[PDB]
Amino acid sequence: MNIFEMLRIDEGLRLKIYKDTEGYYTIGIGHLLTKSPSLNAAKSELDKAIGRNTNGVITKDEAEKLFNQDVDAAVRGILRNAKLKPVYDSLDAVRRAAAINMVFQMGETGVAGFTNSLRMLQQKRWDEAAVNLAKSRWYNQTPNRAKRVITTFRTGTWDAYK
Ligand SMILES: [Ar]
Ligand SMILES: [Cl-]
Ligand SMILES: [Cl-]
Repeated sequence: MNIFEMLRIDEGLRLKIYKDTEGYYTIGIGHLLTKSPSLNAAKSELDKAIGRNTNGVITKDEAEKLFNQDVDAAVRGILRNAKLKPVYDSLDAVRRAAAINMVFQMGETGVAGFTNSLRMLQQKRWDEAAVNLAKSRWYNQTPNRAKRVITTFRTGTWDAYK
């Protein structure tokens, strides 16, 4: 397992524009197009992203391309965030994949607000971090996914994804 297979499992793959768990237009592997309620707006942002008139539909390769850019962007975001980087550099490889998953889902911003959890992770207090992580709107809204990521930070293994 790795970061790509992990997010491919949590996000799925859809080749036509769809609405995500929050009702926002998305496509591919969890690639958010816009928070706007306008489908047109979404179609415009997709065309701009792909570089052609897609008419709301993309191929597998194109979805995979957006995905690669999105993961890379997520890592880069972490390394650029002063609150995130130190945590991230302190973790082992498996747990770093968990941190990337969260950033991919909720943004650098969103994750950087889990102050207390971040500090517990930095201290390697796994069980405590796992309990604090679950006290969040994130866990109550997407509990199955949150549980998989949480177990990942807790154990340092990929058992939740096997
Ligand atoms: Ar992080
Ligand atoms: Cl883009
Ligand atoms: Cl879920």
